[PDB]
Amino acid sequence: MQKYEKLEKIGEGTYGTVFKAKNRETHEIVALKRVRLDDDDEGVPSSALREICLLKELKHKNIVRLHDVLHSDKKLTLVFEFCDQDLKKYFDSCNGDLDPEIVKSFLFQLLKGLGFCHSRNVLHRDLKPQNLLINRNGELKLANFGLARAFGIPVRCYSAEVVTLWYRPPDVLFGAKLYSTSIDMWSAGCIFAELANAGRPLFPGNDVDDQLKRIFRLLGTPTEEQWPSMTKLPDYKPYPMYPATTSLVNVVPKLNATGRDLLQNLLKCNPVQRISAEEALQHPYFSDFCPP
Amino acid sequence: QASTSELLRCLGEFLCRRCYRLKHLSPTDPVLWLRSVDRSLLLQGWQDQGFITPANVVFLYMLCRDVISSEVGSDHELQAVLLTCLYLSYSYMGNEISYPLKPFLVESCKEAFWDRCLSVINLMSSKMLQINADPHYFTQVFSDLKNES
Ligand SMILES: CC[C@H](CO)Nc1nc(NCc2ccccc2)c2ncn(C(C)C)c2n1
Repeated sequence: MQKYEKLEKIGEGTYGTVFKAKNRETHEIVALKRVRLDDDDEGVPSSALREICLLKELKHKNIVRLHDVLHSDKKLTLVFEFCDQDLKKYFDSCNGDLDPEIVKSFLFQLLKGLGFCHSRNVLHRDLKPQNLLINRNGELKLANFGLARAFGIPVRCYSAEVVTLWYRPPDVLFGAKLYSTSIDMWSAGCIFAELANAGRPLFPGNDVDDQLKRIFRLLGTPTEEQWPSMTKLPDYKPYPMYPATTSLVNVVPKLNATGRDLLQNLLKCNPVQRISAEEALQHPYFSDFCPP
Repeated sequence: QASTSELLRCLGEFLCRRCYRLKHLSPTDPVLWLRSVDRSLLLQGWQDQGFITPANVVFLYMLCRDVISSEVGSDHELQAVLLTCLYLSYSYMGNEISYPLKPFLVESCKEAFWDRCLSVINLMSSKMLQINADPHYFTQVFSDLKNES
């Protein structure tokens, strides 16, 4: 813009370029998301307008804060708070070795931000480390709402082509057209496991089939009794029955019994069985903690 | 009166009543402009299915009732405004991540379209969420749309 001095390029987002900038009047450091409006990449403004609409209504310390939107030229500039790094880069800086208390802090803050979105009827649908911003304060912020949507209005279906593959729940992998807040709860469980280990994705599948196998191989294959509507989903196919007796101990070594119990509650295959963000924050894993 | 065609007619009849200066506007004109966009997006492969559903028409009406001035001076202007509201409904409620600008743009001035987009979001972002989060508000808007016939 003309109110802002560009200091450097942070990277590319889902629909624009991200810069670190300084407000020439208040001297505050901000982040700018710039979006070209004279496209040859035709649909990009659409996701930006959606992000603006949602973030205007999502004001919470653990959700990245949109301050302003400027329209100045052939571009839309969104002005956000600046954050120092994303969780993916943070994993590289600390050799994927988080202290257990930072593991707890990051999950807690993620669940607070996600709880706030869910209670305001918004699904994020792109929960992954790169969409989590970290401050030197140690504050964590949910960012990048370009794939997010409001929910509640009667709808035929939602898109099943949501969430990066590694973070997508089994029901959506089986092609579920209707999902709730549960979709983001699975992804948060996936992140929890990265935090509580060595910062590598728990389920790095190469495609939908591989992804489902990875999940079932660790967690066990759900039975009809645990998940009666599983066989009725649009892209259901029979999987092998892997036992539910596989230990999580070595998969998340930073976690105690209480931590492993919360993880298993997030990583339920049946979305109806998945713990809500509100209930996860009441979990004994967070009972002796800092903020409240 | 929960059919898509019926509600679209209700919206067309509402727009004719709202825009009193437009003496030669047919209530079928808005219906035609909306259907054309949805059909073109389908045929050109931007979407798998049509966006114009009963609930999305209620959503669009909720935007139009607050955004569209009684003082609109031309049919062309109405179309530009309505298509702005439609494009924001696609961006907010649609199942694809992006929709292109071309079917929605009827003005020579692109920058007036983006300015109107931001002005509408500034006015409506709260209600756009509320109509999802509050089923009684949705029902009230759907009832109002019906009573426009
Ligand atoms: C573009 C890549 C990076 C992905 O997290 N995005 C990013 N990264 C941000 N900060 C982390 C970072 C800073 C510098 C280099 C690399 C990462 C950041 N701060 C505010 N915002 C948005 C919400 C405008 C930020 N966006």
